[PDB]
Amino acid sequence: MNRKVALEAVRVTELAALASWSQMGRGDKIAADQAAVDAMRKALNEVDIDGTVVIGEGELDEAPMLYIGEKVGAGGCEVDIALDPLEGTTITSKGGANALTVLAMADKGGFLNAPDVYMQKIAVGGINAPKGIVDLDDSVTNNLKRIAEFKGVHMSALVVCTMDRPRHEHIIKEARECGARVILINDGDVSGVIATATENSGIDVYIGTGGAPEGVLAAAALKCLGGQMQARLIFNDEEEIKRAHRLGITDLNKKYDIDDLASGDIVFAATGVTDGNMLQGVKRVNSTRRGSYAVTHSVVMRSTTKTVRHITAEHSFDFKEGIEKFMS
Amino acid sequence: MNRKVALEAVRVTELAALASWSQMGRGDKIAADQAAVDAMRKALNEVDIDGTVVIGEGELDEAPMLYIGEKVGAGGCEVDIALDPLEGTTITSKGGANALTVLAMADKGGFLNAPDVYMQKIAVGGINAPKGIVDLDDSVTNNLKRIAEFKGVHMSALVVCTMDRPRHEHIIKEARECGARVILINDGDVSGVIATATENSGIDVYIGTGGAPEGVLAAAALKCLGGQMQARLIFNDEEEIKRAHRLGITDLNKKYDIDDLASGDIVFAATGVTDGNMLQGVKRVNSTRRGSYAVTHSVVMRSTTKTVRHITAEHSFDFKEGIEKFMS
Amino acid sequence: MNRKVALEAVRVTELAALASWSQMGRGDKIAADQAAVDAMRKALNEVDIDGTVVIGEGELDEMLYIGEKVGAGGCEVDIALDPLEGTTITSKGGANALTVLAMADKGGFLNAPDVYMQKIAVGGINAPKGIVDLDDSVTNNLKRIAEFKGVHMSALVVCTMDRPRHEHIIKEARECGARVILINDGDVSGVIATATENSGIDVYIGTGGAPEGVLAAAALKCLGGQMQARLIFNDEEEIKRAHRLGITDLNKKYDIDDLASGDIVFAATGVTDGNMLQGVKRVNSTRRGSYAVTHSVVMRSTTKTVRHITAEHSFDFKEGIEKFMS
Amino acid sequence: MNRKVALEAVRVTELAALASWSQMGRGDKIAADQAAVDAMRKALNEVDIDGTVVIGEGELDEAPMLYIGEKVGAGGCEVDIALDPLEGTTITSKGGANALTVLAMADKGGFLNAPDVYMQKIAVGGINAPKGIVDLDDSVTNNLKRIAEFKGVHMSALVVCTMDRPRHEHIIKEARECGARVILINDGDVSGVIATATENSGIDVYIGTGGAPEGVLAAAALKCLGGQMQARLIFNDEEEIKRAHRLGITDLNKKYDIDDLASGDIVFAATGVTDGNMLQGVKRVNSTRRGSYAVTHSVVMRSTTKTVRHITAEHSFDFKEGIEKFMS
Ligand SMILES: [Mn+2]
Ligand SMILES: [Mn+2]
Ligand SMILES: [Mn+2]
Ligand SMILES: [Mn+2]
Repeated sequence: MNRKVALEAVRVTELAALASWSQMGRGDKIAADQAAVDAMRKALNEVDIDGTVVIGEGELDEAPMLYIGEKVGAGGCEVDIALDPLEGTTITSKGGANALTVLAMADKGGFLNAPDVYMQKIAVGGINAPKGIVDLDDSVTNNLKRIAEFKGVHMSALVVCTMDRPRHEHIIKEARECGARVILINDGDVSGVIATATENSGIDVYIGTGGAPEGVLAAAALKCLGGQMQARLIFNDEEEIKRAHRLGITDLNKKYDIDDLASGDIVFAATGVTDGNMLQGVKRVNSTRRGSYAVTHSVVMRSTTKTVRHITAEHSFDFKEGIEKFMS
Repeated sequence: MNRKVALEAVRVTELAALASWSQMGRGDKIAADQAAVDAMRKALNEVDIDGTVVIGEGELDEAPMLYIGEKVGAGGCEVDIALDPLEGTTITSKGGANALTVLAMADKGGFLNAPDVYMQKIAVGGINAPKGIVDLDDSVTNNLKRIAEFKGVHMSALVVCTMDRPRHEHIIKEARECGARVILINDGDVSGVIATATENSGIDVYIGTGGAPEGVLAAAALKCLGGQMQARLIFNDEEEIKRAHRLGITDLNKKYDIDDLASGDIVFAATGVTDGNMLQGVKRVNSTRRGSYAVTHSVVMRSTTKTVRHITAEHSFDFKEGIEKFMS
Repeated sequence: MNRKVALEAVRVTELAALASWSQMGRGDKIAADQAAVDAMRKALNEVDIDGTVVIGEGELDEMLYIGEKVGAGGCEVDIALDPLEGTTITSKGGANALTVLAMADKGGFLNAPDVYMQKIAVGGINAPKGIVDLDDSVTNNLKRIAEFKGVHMSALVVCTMDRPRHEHIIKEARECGARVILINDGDVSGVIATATENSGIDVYIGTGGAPEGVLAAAALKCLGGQMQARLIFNDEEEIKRAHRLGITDLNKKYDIDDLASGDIVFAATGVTDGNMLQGVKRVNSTRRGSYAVTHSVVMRSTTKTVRHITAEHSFDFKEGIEKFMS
Repeated sequence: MNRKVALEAVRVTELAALASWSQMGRGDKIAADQAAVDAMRKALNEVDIDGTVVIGEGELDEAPMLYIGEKVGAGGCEVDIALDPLEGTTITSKGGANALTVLAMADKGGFLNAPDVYMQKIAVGGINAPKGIVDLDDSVTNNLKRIAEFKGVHMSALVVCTMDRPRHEHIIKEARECGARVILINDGDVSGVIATATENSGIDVYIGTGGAPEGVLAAAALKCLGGQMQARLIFNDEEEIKRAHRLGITDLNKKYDIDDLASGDIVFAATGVTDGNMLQGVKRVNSTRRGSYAVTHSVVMRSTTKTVRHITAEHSFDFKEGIEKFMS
């Protein structure tokens, strides 16, 4: 991968986020998703890569754009691409917290080619966190005890994040019984997982079941930021098992570590759509100095150098014109 | 009011927030409320005021502490006090957004003496916003057209905030049908209303029905920040109408403007408990330079001077002990 | 001291900074100093203390004089004062100009004459007494500081003032491998920077005013760190001042506890941008109109609580700026 | 110019800034300059451009690297390049304020090919400022009266920045006489001119004489941020006139508008070396999640889009190792 594509990825997530923000709070999940997909595809085809979508909007039969296997880019180094044009379509439609646009790139085969199934996840931040600090087969209590010891705090200081779902009741109960503080997000476990390794997020541990593509994207970010994560694909019927087999996955109970989900040279980029526990959302700003503009907040990182860049971008815009001029 | 009480009010809201934070994500709404009430009462009794609670936890037969009429303070200038020890008890218990501790002070009779009933609210920020820019008897569409013209933006740029409740469905649809973006909060319409006059909140208008004491608190802050707000009390049974009558209110459909809710010299102080659209919440911080500490984020403001102060406070704490050492 | 006075102090420094700022870059050192003094005295007299100025603008010509009684009535406090640390700074619009107030219980501050003072300072709550000492070599001081901070010598940033009298310090610190950065003026800011987050300054070594050293020590006692100071006597009459104040060990080395002891409150507000605080700025907004923004810090040694205050003060900049004077 | 080169320019300025920072406060302006030159040339040759140095380190007879005319880059779109490996070598050697590293790119002929001579400069920020607001032949007083009118402030509110030099005494005296506030910098009139269009700089106007290539670099930035500037080359001896003639300039008293200094599509990038009135300098940071790193603060901007990006970058480093490891 050319060093240039890292910083080019942030332009993609910025344009996707502005498109999504034009649909924020319009109550149309589909329109928000479509605005993001359009902008991200358009932006991607200007990046100097020979890219193949390995995680994206879905299979070609269900997704006309950014489908698994689609070729993207203007030509260049060959890369596998893990996309989320809009992480949080419902989030964005309701103006909720933790909506992001996400783009990750790897050398060929770098990402777990994961099906659209659920995935158990446990994640903690810290560059010094050793392999095995978290393990899905151990109890919540033991994982949290090891994490508290590694961070040098009493159990009661720990903030565990999980999604507000019935499937997480037991997690929430056990964590709380062993003394930790457990906070709940409505949607957005990409942001929720990455927040374990984000400065001043207030979140120490993520534990929960969510989308498998979302789990891989989070693992790419954690590979760059430092931390440990374990994941395990869940299968509820024969159709899901068939998706797995179609993507080359046959060990259905495998526990994946970070290196199994995203390996080698990884670039991760994200932009906030709404305010979240990882990134701030797009905002309209006035000024006589430069006129009105939209502000976006992004992060781009790469696993080889561990360099992390936080980017605040000012995009000229006349808010007397309709906001949907931010689309494509 | 002596100028000193303004800055002493932030110490009160800070201690209340740290006590509340020790209960964040513990799933105990009652214990979070009680930690906040205890810390706020203890800190209030060290403020050099002759204070009378006019907005508080409730009536004495239902609230043992910080009840309507309670005398508080170490002695000094006479003030009416509007309190919210924890705005967002459920929020705090679940670690959701927009939880605050709030303390406002006025000269005697400065706050609307309303019963604890629902209140229709409409609020916009801006020092130059004229009286009448918002009116509860006009349609959502006409209010929003006037706001869009005053702010100099297309209707689609406006971000209207309201709570995610069935009672707001009509508002949601109409705003969206006229072209605006409408974002939903799960709770905390104090922060929701104050966000309209808060820099970089990304919220332009609040329209919703919520608690009347919360409406008064938000109006006090807006009196200091600059903005317009109209309220109308709602009565759902004969006992609530009786409450109004015993307090001297017979015009049940009265539209209160910002000056009717909070008049004269007003001091307003608030500290974040969780991250919200007005203030950031408490965080645990490490440093070799000063050791570990909790950071609080507060605001204090005064209507006479319009001076606004944003306070970031570092409170030393050894997080090897239990977090509940932050309780008073 | 009541907890109330801590937060009242910051209002004092903010008002002094706004009045100083009205005179920033006007090339009138005297007018700056007078605007600052007027604002600070008027604000101090509304604070509920029986205050006594023990360190201030020492010559009456330069009205917050040694021994003056200030305050509206309350607990007895000694007041260590600088209405404007950097009169020349503010008048030139140079870096590191501050307004500063420290308070202690009676006798808490060193009673030092208006003489020069050798200083060495480092930040860090865990730094032990003896990490810095004015009789050890610059080299050995820096070796201990590098070890304490866990960095290579070459990473250390030493701050001193750009004066001939610091040539030897500068040479030796660079000889041993450290980076040495120079400030035009403002060794209050320069010393406190050693314990300020993101200042980029690890150590201060230099000679400056004794009052400024006491003020910096008061802040370091709240922020965490170590400092040593020694008074310098060039004239017979400076020695006589010292004798008049009960000092006969002229070569005494003062640790921080000797400079500022007991319960200490320290407050400062930036006038110009510097290595500890940001300076006052003019801001526009449709939302609240125009305002001046001040950046302040207030801290207390007993609790170690530190508050950073960003304050927005309404102002019509179509009117002359000197309406910010008291 | 491809959109990718904009964000690639920042990597160049960041690497030059890190290398300069390793020499900060070492009292060796030659060594600081050489570290910056080496790092900038090595980073530039990885940028996908066909570049020609029009403003650089010097003429080939005096500068072996980054000399006027040198071809640089890895190959790509053709660009003229205006370089300052280290703006403020003496600054950086003393750890003084306002040192920057600077890289700007334009379409061919975009920059004034300026000789190494002094240049009178006057500059003001603001997208609405009209050509003629500043003019070197009007008095300081009349320039300042127009700028006060344009900004809507009393003359006493204005802050004029200039360098502390004898040649500027008349400026300083007249500006103070007409009522403005005049703040002085020891060095760094690239930063000082750009500060006029930087948010919260506190600097309204820059007036003074400095390096001509520095004037062109600042003009490039102002063309992206919005502002007006006028410049005039001045000549002290025959050698300096010859420097002008060698570059095709015989109209020695020409006044250059901002469009004469930098025109067309311009990308401008800069990174702080030391804290200054436009950018913060490099800092050493410790973290209990990421380890130690150096933080750089950069900006990159483009005149066609007016997009401005503020970039905070975290560069992994073990500070137990010698700081000279930042020289690449
Ligand atoms: Mn998606
Ligand atoms: Mn409450
Ligand atoms: Mn002084
Ligand atoms: Mn240079």
